[PDB]
Amino acid sequence: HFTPTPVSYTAGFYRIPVLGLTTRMSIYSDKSIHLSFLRTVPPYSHQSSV
Amino acid sequence: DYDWHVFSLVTTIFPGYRDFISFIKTTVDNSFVGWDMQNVITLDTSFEDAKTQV
Repeated sequence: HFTPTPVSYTAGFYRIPVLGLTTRMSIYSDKSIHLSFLRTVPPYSHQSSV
Repeated sequence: DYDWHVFSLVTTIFPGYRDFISFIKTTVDNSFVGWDMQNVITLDTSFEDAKTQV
């Protein structure tokens, strides 16, 4: 479920942007924790808009 | 304590501001003191002095 956390932590130590491709959990939108995470798929909390 | 019951609120888009705003609103709405909050001003980006000035 949460296998791209080590990469985001180690990279965001230096503020090197990280692009996610298939991870869709809602925790990665919290920019206080994951400082430099972008992704091309919307998370699990836009089905609310639908 | 110092009887400043009328205030405002100026917040940028720095992460973690929605929790601040929500907590302040609920705490104001659940007290007997009677806070007279006037404005909730949120800036969008680095102010151009064009729309944030108003």
